[PDB]
Amino acid sequence: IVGGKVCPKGECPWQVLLLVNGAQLCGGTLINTIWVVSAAHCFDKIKNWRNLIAVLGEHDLSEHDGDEQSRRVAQVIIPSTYVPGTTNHDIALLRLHQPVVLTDHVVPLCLPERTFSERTLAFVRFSLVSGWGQLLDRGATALELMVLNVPRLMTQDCLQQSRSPNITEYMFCAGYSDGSKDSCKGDSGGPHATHYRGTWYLTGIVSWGGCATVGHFGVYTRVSQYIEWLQKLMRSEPRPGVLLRAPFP
Amino acid sequence: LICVNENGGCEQYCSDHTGTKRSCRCHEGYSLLADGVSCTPTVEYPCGKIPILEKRNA
Ligand SMILES: CCCCC(=O)NCc1cccc(-n2ncc(-c3cc4cnccc4[nH]3)c2O)c1
Ligand SMILES: [Ca+2]
Ligand SMILES: [Cl-]
Ligand SMILES: [Cl-]
Ligand SMILES: [Cl-]
Repeated sequence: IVGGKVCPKGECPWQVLLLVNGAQLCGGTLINTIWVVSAAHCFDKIKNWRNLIAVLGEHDLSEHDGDEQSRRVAQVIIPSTYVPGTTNHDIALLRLHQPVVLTDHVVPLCLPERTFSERTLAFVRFSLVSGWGQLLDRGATALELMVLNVPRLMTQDCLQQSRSPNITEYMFCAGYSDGSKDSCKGDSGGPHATHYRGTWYLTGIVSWGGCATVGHFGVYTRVSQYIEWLQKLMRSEPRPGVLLRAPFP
Repeated sequence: LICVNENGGCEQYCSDHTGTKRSCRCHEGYSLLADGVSCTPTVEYPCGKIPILEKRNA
């Protein structure tokens, strides 16, 4: 996160840290006690699928304060329509090996109904993006969880205001064109969270494309397109082998 | 009332029905109040709420 602030400890309680062999991989979002939403692209180069770890209740990476909860990732589910190394359909559903325990510091973000998301949430100007990503383009990553308020753009406006992947119906633009404020490498898979009438909802996933590049906006996976897909999967029995490609729609 | 407008007055989820009918709904871990629009938590840690902040104003 570029041009943000530290998310006060416990104020981003749905934020997930993904690790591979103890190394920072990506962000994620807790939506239930055993389910995490991330970005497909995070898994492009994964060799040993069995060394994936999800951490909840994380804040300061430099220390252990006992609010942290680590779980093995039992399943990584990606849509059939996702092509590695690309941007479209940049979403993943992760099944934890064991549920996390809900606490003051560990809480899921509401996965909204599609209709609600499309009709209402999609028109809430500002939303929050978070992670332990790069604080600057070509810079070091954050030790403390960062958060950033970003405005959402209608895709037409995004295109107009911008000055190379298409912006598809499975995506949306959010942020600023002045290169001051953005999500960045290391943030991918993290939440784009939208407030409505006292409650927070999952509207976006930090995807990819540099960061805080003048004339460009941040690109986010449009979660609304995937609600039904996610819901169906969450009702499904686990399958052997970590990686699962599931048909989309 | 219609769901597309003002969220049908619903705090959360909204369903249009046959006629001048509307039904509001609430996410798991919430229940719908008698006003037919409002949602109240039924659990300790409902989704999309920040405990330290909820407490901060409790
Ligand atoms: C091409 C890359 C090398 C191939 C490779 O390693 N693929 C697997 C992988 C696994 C985990 C993370 C990444 N990864 N690389 C770049 C970005 C990224 C840039 C960016 C800008 N703005 C916002 C978010 C952003 N995210 C990113 O998330 C790739
Ligand atoms: Ca810590
Ligand atoms: Cl575990
Ligand atoms: Cl099944
Ligand atoms: Cl495997």
